[PDB]
Amino acid sequence: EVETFAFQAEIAQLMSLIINTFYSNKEIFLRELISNSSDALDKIRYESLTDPSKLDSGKELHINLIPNKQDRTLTIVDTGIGMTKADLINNLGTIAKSGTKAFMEALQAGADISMIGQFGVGFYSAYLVAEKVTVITKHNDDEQYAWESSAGGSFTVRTDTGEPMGRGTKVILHLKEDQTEYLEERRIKEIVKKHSQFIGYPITLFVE
Amino acid sequence: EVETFAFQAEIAQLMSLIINTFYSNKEIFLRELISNSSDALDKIRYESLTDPSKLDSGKELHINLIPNKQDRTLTIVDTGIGMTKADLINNLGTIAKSGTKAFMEALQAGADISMIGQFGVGFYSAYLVAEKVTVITKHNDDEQYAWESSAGGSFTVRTDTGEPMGRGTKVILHLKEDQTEYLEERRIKEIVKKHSQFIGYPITLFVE
Ligand SMILES: O=S(=O)(Nc1ccc(O)c(-c2c(O)ccc3ccccc23)c1)c1cccs1
Ligand SMILES: O=S(=O)(Nc1ccc(O)c(-c2c(O)ccc3ccccc23)c1)c1cccs1
Repeated sequence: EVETFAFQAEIAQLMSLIINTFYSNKEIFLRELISNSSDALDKIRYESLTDPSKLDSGKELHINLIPNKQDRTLTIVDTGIGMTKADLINNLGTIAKSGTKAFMEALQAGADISMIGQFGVGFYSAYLVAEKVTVITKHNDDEQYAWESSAGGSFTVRTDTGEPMGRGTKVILHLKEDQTEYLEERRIKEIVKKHSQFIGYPITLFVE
Repeated sequence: EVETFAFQAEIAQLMSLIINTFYSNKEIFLRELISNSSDALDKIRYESLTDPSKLDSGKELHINLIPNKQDRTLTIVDTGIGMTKADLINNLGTIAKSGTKAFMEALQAGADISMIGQFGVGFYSAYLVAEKVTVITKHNDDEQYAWESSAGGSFTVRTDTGEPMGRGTKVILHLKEDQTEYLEERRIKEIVKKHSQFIGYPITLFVE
């Protein structure tokens, strides 16, 4: 029912560098997650151009940001193309192995963590703020799966029995106890307006 | 043998704005083309992760920049995933219609042409420098096609009889007579080092 996998070695080293490096501008995680949502949305929209039944599983293309101060989670929901099980296992549909190689080389020579997105591995910046990240996802061609990792070199995959999502991806960020400012309306808005002003999809910040 | 198509109205307006707006920093076209090559390369690499026969049509993933001062062309070749005929007709595998809408809205309120890539329509910046652009392309699932446009509201598509490319895309830029500085070794290198320093594929500048 639950499958446990080892991260590839270079992805574990990336996750460790992100968890351990002293670096204060942690707010960039949101930009990287939202830009991934936008790319997934760009994809389903492209497919729908020539096949509108691709949107049978939901016509609206949007991003939702949902803070929950009780659970201490920040959730980013998009109704993009989503991921098959095979995508999730392969580093969440990314060429992460070679993206890590380039990113760690760039660091050694000048670069800082904020440039992570340029190497195609922005997702792992969630670990600047989250002790555990849970990706729920549903692709037209597959069933609904949950991926999960508290880092430490392994991640799990299970078919998800939670709330059906139609199509898309939900990234649930279980936040480190000192990172709860990202659950504050004030701070989220500041970040989105600063870093995501030219995303082509409505972004709705849920209030509690 | 030759099919002629009308640009969608908003793509023609984008092309016209790019051709007519007074704007001096035209050098950005190269960054936008090379970043498209990188994305096509990211794609074939991803597919190959789980199916290595995807690289039967060529194992090397690279970008070539080829100036020809005689023909007055600058060519950008990549061995990325390439495009099917259907992709080429649909605005070269992009959601160009809605990307134009966002880009022209951003312009009206602050933005400048250099941000074109953020709206997913970087390709059309080739018209800052080229009087005519010819895209040759080959995708594993289709035959080799050539797309062509001197703007003016129409583009053509034909199956290509030129030199077989295996897999990838060649963008041939027939340069405006006052834009020949982009055929100079000096200037190309300046531009690549400035704007494309973190592309994850070798870029080889051909000498004449
Ligand atoms: O080209 S993509 O595979 N687009 C894509 C497709 C489906 C998806 O569910 C996502 C996606 C999201 O929509 C949301 C979060 C993601 C986190 C890691 C990887 C992909 C995420 C992204 C991509 C992956 C990583 C950055 S862009
Ligand atoms: O997601 S993509 O469809 N990637 C992709 C796939 C195959 C390709 O041949 C290209 C591509 C190139 O490799 C080179 C030039 C292009 C110009 C316009 C559109 C796509 C170009 C780009 C994309 C299209 C436009 C910007 S990124």
